[PDB]
Amino acid sequence: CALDPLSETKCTLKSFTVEKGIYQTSNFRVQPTESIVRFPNITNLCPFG
Amino acid sequence: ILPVSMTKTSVDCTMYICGDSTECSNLLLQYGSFCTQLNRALTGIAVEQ
Repeated sequence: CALDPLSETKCTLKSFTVEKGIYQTSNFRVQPTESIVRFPNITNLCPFG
Repeated sequence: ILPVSMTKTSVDCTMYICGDSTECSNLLLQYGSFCTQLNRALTGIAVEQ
């Protein structure tokens, strides 16, 4: 069930031979990459100077 | 005036009902085959249009 896409098509059904047609065999999602996003800037500096 | 068809639609039950959470999907299989039935019914409706 993870060799060829034809094998996955066979595995979605229960037949060793498949005729002409199109079948949804799996659903895919774009896995997000490793990155983050920022925060608003500092309003002022430290009250220590 | 006579309608002939509506917009074809398909719902991935697993992604819609769980989302990114892999554990929620790993718990869905206790229900057995509801997702397959829903997807098959939606596909049959879509090809009918």
